[PDB]
Amino acid sequence: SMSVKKPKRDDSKDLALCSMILTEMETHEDAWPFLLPVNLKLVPGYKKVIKKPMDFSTIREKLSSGQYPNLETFALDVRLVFDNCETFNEDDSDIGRAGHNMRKYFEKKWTDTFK
Repeated sequence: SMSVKKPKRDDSKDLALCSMILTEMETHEDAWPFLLPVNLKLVPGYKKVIKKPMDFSTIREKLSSGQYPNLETFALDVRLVFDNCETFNEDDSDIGRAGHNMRKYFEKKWTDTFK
């Protein structure tokens, strides 16, 4: 509260470390559904159904331009990529499986790096 602060957790490396994680996600073999924004002209249903599209390229641009205020807003966008994928894709499809795999991969790197 006012003039009463918990000890300062060092956040000075968060930007670099989120960039590293994102590089690892970008280079994973199962990243291909997620690298670029879904083409809303070419994929029926996507525009109306997925209220907040997100993709790795869009997160990389946001990261690079100071549009994440802290590491939690970065994690929220990453998880949005996978939550969107689950909303639109059956579990038993290549893309549906890709998304489960990538989410698992991310969440381990996240825990190992920060928790």
